[PDB]
Amino acid sequence: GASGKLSLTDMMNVIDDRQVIENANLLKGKSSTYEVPLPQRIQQRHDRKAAYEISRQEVSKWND
Amino acid sequence: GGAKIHLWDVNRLKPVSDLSWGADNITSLKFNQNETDILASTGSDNSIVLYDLRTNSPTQKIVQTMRTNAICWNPMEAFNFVTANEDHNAYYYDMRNLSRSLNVFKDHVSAVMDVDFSPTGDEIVTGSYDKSIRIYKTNHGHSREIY
Amino acid sequence: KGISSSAIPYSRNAPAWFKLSSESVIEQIVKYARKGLTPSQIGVLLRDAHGVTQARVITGNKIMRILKSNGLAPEIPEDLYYLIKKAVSVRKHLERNRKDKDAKFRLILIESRIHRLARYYRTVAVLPPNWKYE
Amino acid sequence: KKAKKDFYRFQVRERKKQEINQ
Amino acid sequence: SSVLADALNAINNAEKTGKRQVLLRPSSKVIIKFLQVMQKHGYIGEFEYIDDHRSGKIVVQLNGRLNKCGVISPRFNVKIGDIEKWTANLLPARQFGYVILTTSAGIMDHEEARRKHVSGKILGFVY
Amino acid sequence: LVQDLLHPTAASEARKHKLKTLVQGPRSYFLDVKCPGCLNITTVFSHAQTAVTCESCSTILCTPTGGKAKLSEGTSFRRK
Amino acid sequence: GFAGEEKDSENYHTKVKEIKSNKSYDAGEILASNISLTEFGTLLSPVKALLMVRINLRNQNKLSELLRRYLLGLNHNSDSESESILKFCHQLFQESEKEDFFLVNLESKSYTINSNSLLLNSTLQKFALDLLRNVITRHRSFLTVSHLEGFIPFLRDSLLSENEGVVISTLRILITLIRLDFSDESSEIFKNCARKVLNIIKVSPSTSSELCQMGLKFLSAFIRHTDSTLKDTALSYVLGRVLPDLNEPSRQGLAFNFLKALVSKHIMLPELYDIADTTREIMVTNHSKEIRDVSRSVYYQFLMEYDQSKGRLEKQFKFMVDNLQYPTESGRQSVMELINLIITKPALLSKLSSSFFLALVNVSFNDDAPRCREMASVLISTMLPKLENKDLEIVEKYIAADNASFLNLGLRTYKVSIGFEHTIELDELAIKRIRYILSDTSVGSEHQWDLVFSSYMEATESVYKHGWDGIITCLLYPHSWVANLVHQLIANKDKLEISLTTIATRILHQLGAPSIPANVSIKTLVNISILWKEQTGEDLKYTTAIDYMVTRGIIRSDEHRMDSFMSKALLVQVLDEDEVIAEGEYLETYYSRAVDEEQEELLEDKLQVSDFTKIYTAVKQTVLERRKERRSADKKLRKHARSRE
Amino acid sequence: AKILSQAPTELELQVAQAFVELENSSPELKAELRPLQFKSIREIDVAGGKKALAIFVPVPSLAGFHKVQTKLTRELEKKFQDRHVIFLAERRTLTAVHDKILEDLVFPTEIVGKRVRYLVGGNKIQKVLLDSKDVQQIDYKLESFQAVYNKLTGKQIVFEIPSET
RNA sequence: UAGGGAUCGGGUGGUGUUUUUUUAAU
RNA sequence: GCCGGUCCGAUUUUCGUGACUGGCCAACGGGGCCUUUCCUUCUGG
Ligand SMILES: [Zn+2]
Repeated sequence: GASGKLSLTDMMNVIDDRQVIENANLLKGKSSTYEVPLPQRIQQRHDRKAAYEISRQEVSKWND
Repeated sequence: GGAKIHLWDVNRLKPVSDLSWGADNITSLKFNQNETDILASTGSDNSIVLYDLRTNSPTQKIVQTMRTNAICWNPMEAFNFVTANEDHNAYYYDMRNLSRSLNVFKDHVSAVMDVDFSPTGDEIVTGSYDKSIRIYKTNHGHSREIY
Repeated sequence: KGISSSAIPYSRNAPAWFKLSSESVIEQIVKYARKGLTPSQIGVLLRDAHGVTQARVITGNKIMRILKSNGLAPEIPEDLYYLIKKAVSVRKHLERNRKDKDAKFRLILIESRIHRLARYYRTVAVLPPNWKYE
Repeated sequence: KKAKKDFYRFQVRERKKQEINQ
Repeated sequence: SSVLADALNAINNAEKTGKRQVLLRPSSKVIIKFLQVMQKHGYIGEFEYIDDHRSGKIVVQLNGRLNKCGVISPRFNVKIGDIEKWTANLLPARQFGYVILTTSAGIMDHEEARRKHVSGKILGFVY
Repeated sequence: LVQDLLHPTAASEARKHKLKTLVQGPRSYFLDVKCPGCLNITTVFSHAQTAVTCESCSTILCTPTGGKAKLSEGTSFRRK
Repeated sequence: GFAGEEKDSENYHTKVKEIKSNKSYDAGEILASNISLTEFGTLLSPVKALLMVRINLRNQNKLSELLRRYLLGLNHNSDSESESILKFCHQLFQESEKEDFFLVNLESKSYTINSNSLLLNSTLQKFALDLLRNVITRHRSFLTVSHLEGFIPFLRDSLLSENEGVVISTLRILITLIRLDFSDESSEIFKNCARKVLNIIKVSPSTSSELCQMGLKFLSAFIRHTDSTLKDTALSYVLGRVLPDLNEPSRQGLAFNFLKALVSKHIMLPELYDIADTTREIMVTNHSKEIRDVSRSVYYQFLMEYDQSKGRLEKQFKFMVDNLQYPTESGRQSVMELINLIITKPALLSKLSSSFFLALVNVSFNDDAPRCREMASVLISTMLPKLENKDLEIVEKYIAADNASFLNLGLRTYKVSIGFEHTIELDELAIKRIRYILSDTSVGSEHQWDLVFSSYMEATESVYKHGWDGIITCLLYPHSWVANLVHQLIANKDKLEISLTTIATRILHQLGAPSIPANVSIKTLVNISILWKEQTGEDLKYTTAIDYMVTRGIIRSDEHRMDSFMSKALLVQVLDEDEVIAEGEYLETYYSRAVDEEQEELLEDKLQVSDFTKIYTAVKQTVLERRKERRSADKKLRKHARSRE
Repeated sequence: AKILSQAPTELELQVAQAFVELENSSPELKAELRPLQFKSIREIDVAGGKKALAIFVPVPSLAGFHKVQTKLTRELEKKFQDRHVIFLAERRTLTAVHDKILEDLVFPTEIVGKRVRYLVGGNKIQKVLLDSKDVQQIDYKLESFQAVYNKLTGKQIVFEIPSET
């Protein structure tokens, strides 16, 4: 609860301040992913764009 | 179609699915004649929408300059349709490239109230808001003749 | 007849490229009023001095009520005073040379158009009645 | 630029006050 | 003039000409509820009240079904035992067409007026 | 010739009069001008109706005309 | 009818009584009208009399709401809890399942055929729903085999009717009845309706409908409670069907219950991995309450109960590790609870606890503290669970890895090998000596410059709360008390040090100057009053009274009034500082008036002190009046109205 | 810190901390946000999953919130992510309050059309439609706008932009 | 009942010749 | 409706039921409270 800001961006820096194999454990825990979803109409617009792509891919069977 | 398009089957009293873009009414619909799981519709936002029941979702939407009255698919191309709207010319769209109406049949004087393809796949019947019907061929773009 | 008028837009708020406060406009319009300028001239000099649309949009109310609130009210309204000024000017010109029969016609018309508005102002009672153009 | 010598209540009070004084 | 009479004259002579979408500039909520009940009877299509602050305009996408609308400029009291006389004097038949009256719910036609068992004054007829 | 009497083409609404459209509105824009004497900025109406003058150095900005007012040949403007 | 249409109409407004409360009517009414002989029939009969003619979906849905009110009334009722009216549920089942040449004619409009040749089926569907909800409310009383063995043919008949509302009730009833045991007839019925719900998933092109969702709950019940499961490939198909529906809402509780059901029931499927990935991303990134919770439940159940390999077991772990850096406050809370479950129930803990403590320290250094307190609790659980080696590497990282390094070491020592803790405390005492030195003096100089860092200071205050080393730290803490949060922590530490362990006069002078030039201010006032009551004793008491006189903003004023009312030989060693209370004889003014009246509630010496204070105030007023009369200003005495207005 | 202190809670103290942390990042807010004045903020669930926080301003100071809207929205949008922040004023009437909280709900400005169309069944539908400005940003938060306006007055209002979308 | 061309007065936009450029104008 | 728990029996996990518990979620309704902010104008004495 005692929240001092400290202006620090030191995740990898706090990992890289010791002896060997601690950086090996820190590399063993490293993904850096899973961003935030977009709002509802933009997610709907993008997946109905994808639906349009697969529907044109479907009727290109009938194209010949 | 109504306030928004609904999809029923005859084993339920309630609508199975609801498939609009936004809260906008839909004047007419039509299914295919083959590749049956997709369909098209027209709403009074002057808009043509397509839908695909395999993805169970709308899929594309164009907006013309006047309201489309009646759409009709081709029973031999399966990806072409005609579109009859209040400006006095029945457009003829290709589905998988909806940027260009690949034909426009341009002989009436009033609103183009309905169109349909013949099942031979090349003649268009149309019937206008003015007291006349016309028959077109697909490959020309003007009127063959008139009743 | 013909139409030629302003077209006040659909929005009803300060147009958001505004970079100026609200009471500063009030200070500007009471400054021009203490300079002695008529409300329509306040409106055009406020359209062009700093980018307001008009005072009913940018401030809380119109310039007539804000000048009555700041204590610089006019004793007679704008159109009444301007028709009186036009009437006395054309009367002075006709008394300079009485042969101007078109000015006689226009003086009769301005007298009619000012007695119509005087009838409206007396029947709404915003000037004190007995006021009947001298 | 083109102010009026009339038409305001406080200005016509000043004018009638000048006429009352001298 | 009378805004309701001029509005109904606008859609009447536009139908007589044979257009489809009719603009109708001076609008009011009486005209809104008027042609709302006539679109309940399906005598026009849908319509739209574009709202600008001064008066609001009306655009109606009528199809073909009107032949004469209109109003009656003396809006007098009409009893329940007199709307049958007024239908016989205004319309070409009994059930062919309607006549809408202003009443204590307000823009009912004469079928709904005899259903709800109220009445009032006559403001317009449509058939 | 034959258009929808609802929302028409934007080219058509910019074509016709500012009173005859559906929702009437302005076609005059407010523009900010850089006073070339002392390089500050001030706002000015398009159809300016008055010779507006800078507050720093009251040289001139736009001589009024019937329609748009002519900016006075040293001034640099931007629409806003 | 007419009153209902006038109520639901728009153009009737101006009343409070026309909001109508129309269904608590019957909710209260059938608590008394449940004679269940005739009057319930007179409930049901005009519903049929209005239902035979015509209806809309409007009147249909409000009628279904009314019958829902009837059913909650019967569950709230206590007249039928033993089998007397199951006769009537059976009764409702049994009641559900040339010539005109002279004839004159007016009224040319014909009869619309739509009246009842369906709508009898509408009656059948809706009081079938009513009676099946009646049976599902009598499940609250009893579940007797021989009283609804005679019901189960009507139940399978109404299931095979498929008119949506009866299916919604009958799938719930079979969910409750799957715990029981009828005969081979029930074995056939249960396998038949399992095939039925597989058929409705096959035909309904969405599983985010209420029927498909509740049917998925029924498939969960059929998996959980039977002797005979069926069709590995078909359950693989229905799970591949539910898989892409996981994103968009109205799918949540029932399908996730089905997920939890079969992942508990242990079957190995290739599609469970895909739904595990999507439900992990849902658990982190969801935005609705408790849906992230139930997805965390099913993801933890899969991640523990099932058998992955080294690649998945590494990648999901680092997914959690960097999912800790998610920007929300609640998805972070859910991944904190996931690490909490992993911690509470290891060799994987030995492999992961170092980087877990590092990432939870980064989450402590992250945003606004509702995640940092949870990170502190999780790190406390991890450090308590660590055996030796994780704590050794953690102490190495706290002693090696500026201001963030010092704060991390201080918080690590505050959480948790007492000899290694003593060596770390020696390093911390060196850091606290190098930190708490002249920074408080420069801070007091800044306060004097006002009324003419602190991260290491709060870390040292926390470390002194954690731990003649105590004497040297008490001198350093007295120096540190000698910005507002730092002074608050220092006043708490000074009270604790004076409790645990002139010099006390100098500490009282520093505390009085700190309180002069909020809850910690109240605690400091309590500590100063305790020090003065425990008390150059008379000189220190006189200096305390003079400091109270110079004190008597709003918080310190209320504390000064409370200290004066608590401090005041009744008046011999008391008559020193009643002049401020005599001078005190807008909410701060109200609190000061209440405290002044309380102090005046709390004899001859009192009249003497009152006379002395009134005479001193009268002499001051006389001196001010004489100075005004000899120096005679009005602008400064009148401009307060223009400043306030 | 600088809120009205009649009923504080955690998220409004967090966004006041976001304000004073913008004050800690000092060299642009040259005492302009010192006349800030809240009345109440409130989170509201929408149909898009996420939430919209409505911050109220007592409206002699809605013109005080003048050039600070864009910068503080892009500050607290990276600070307290995935919400939607909207300022509103508050108080023959109350339709004026409705469309005034609409006009200050969308933006400081930029609504250009109110349309209402009436279908043949009886369903009214009321569209409001913006003009053309910053559409590539305002397209994201369009469902939250109609969601919170429906939550704040019960009127069913659908938002639209005169473009292809 | 509706449509089109031309002209006069005003305004907007275009972009060629008449025009011209540090005297003002437009 | 979701979930955790005191239990009985099997267990050194987990399930059957009967009790009983709380943490929370939606639908109902009941009692208040805030939307008459704190400050100026009645028909007559
Ligand atoms: Zn300049």
